[PDB]
Amino acid sequence: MKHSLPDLPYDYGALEPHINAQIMQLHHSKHHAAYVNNLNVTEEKYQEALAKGDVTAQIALQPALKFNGGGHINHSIFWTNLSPNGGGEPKGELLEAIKRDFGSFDKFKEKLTAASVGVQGSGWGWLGFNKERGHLQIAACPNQDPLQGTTGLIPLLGIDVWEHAYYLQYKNVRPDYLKAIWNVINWENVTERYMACKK
Amino acid sequence: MKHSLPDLPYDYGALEPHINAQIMQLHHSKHHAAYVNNLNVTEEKYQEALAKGDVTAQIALQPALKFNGGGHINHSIFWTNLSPNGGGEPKGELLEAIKRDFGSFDKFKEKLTAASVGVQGSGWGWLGFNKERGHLQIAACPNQDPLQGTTGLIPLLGIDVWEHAYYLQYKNVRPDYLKAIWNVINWENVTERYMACKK
Amino acid sequence: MKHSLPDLPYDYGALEPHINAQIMQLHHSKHHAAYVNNLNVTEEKYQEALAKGDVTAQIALQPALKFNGGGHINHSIFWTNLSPNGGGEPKGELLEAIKRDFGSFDKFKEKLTAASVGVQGSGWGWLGFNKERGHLQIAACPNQDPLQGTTGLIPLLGIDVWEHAYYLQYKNVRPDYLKAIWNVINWENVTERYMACKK
Amino acid sequence: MKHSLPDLPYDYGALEPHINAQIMQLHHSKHHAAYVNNLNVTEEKYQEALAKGDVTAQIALQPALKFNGGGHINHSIFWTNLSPNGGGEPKGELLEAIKRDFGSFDKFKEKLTAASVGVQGSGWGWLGFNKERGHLQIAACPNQDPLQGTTGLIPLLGIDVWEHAYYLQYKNVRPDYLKAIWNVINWENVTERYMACKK
Ligand SMILES: [K+]
Ligand SMILES: [K+]
Ligand SMILES: [Mn+2]
Ligand SMILES: [Mn+2]
Ligand SMILES: [Mn+2]
Ligand SMILES: [Mn+2]
Repeated sequence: MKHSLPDLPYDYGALEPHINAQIMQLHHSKHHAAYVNNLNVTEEKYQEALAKGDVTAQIALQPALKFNGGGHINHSIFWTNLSPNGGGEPKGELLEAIKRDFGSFDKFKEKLTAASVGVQGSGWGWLGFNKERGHLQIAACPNQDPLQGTTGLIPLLGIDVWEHAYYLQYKNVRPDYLKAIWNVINWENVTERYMACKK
Repeated sequence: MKHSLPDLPYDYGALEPHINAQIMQLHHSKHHAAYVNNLNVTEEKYQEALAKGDVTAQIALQPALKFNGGGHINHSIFWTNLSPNGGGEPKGELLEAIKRDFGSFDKFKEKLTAASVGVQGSGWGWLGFNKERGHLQIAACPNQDPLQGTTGLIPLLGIDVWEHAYYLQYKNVRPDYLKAIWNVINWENVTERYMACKK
Repeated sequence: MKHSLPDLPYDYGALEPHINAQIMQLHHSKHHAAYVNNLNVTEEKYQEALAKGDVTAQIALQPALKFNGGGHINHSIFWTNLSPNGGGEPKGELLEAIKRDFGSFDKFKEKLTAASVGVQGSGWGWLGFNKERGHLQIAACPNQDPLQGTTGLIPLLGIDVWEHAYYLQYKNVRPDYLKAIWNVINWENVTERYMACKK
Repeated sequence: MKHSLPDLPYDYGALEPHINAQIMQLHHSKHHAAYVNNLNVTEEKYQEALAKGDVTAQIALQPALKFNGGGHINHSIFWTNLSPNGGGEPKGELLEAIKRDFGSFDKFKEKLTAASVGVQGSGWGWLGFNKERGHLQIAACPNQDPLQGTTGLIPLLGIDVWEHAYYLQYKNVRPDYLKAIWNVINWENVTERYMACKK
């Protein structure tokens, strides 16, 4: 049942100037930490409700489990999606897949940027893999709703557009934040997630 | 642990002419039976996912668990809500609480009818008890979303307004079904549920 | 401006034995008629609220407009989707697109059936066209939420899985209804809708 | 159709130290301004769709109209709910109503604080008036969903718990922000809104 806050693979200040160290420290050691804590509490509460066949309690716990469970899933992926050695564009089959499904890398960037700017309220923009169709797909998710659990798409790259992800540095200007984050995307990790489901 | 289809406390034809035996037989014997079976299937797979700490699988199973778990809870209460000896008005504290919160016995029926006719698509109308506030409350819920699990209200009386609850007999005229259902309301059961959560 | 109940292009009994005349008569003559009337009522009140800039009233009217407006759109398409001369397979580009996107003509039916059986509560299964992507796509929509208005997909073929669409004839066994409906699909209409949005 | 950004009845720095001037300036001249701009665009788009009977377009515009329309409604109320002359507790009938419905002012504060901390993602906590029942009621709303348009309750006091409402000053600690805002509540305005619907 027991989930843990993952260590960051880099320094809190490693993504500067694109994402400042203070955001990274708050985002990791507080926001994600809170999701992990509450997930462990909720999962424990669910094991009792399940053991006693309390269907009402199982249903009552669903919002907290999706919110905190999704929060843990989403941020865990997010940290691996970023790197001080990031930026540029991918290559190999992923770049080939991107231009097949979206026309171009720059059209892909436009589509995902538009998806992420367009989130009303809190949420996430995702590049996902539709293993059914065998093609890439852009999706947006509200709040902490995780990509795979709610849509079946396999997450490759996630963009957090909760205001806490950018407000201290970029205030309200979400397009400025989205422009900066392209510089820190860990395309090697994105490629690994893509190749992992192409046996 | 394992859930069971409750037996009906009366014959399938006991509520005629208000709800005919054919509806009662398919409603209990087919619809509810499916919910119980699928709930038991869903619960087992959730215990596997919880044991492995698979949050994605837990979140993916949430719609099936709420639908079939809620379906089981809602219909379980519904059968006890009805009686061939039903109809008329409640007595004691229940009726007095109804006149306190709704003005009159007959104003409550209008509101509970209005809530249930107003359901767009499939759902339920509920008379519930707000334990925090200590008064009665009308609510509608979509599909099989159970009252207590999603709103915290204690269910006292439920009206099924899924089309399968009336279509064979009343076709599209949902108000005709709601007029007939008052004749079979088991007010003794409603009062018992009300008295149960009053200290 | 003012919406109208479309006439059926065939007799109420023209789709027997697959869907009997009694369902067709209540579905067109009662259910759809109600949606059109309530849409026209709702539209007028919205024009009043817009004229006064009453945002609260506009937002309060949104559920009734989507339900009745969607109800009108969905059933309007549905009647043209069916024909006594229907059944079999499509021809030309439509069938080739189906085999491109779904593998085979028969794999598509499985998926479209699976999407429509899977609807929890009332709703619709849709074969749609993704103009942006230029490929076919399967989607399900709840209640009367219309395909294009809520997802952007162009509707080609809709399967009504509201219980009133089948319950009188097929009772609870929704798969029996879905097996019968393939015999009356008007593939010429489906192809026309597909060809309409292809430059 | 034409909505306008209301002038603030006070200086951007008038609520310091409880809400700093920079948050107030960003909140009013950017976040609310954006909602007003997009509301006017959406309403204009809706008048064309309504004039032509384009039901699909009307439904497609509903998310933007509720989001930006609600954003305008919510923030307009919010500004009047705050005052440099605010704080303390209400008196007259409102205080009498609060202790009748919630037991105490301090229990009322606890309930609304808990409702506002509990919002998952972006949203609002509200003290509302149920004119039907004639009693006060606490409600939470997601994103910019406005109270009256979505629940029928009349708004009296709104607490914005979007992260942009507090993050620059209190970072993630929403309980600290909620503690501070009690010092700036304009109870005179809250009382006026309550008395306005008690003829
Ligand atoms: K009976
Ligand atoms: K027919
Ligand atoms: Mn985040
Ligand atoms: Mn039922
Ligand atoms: Mn229908
Ligand atoms: Mn705000």
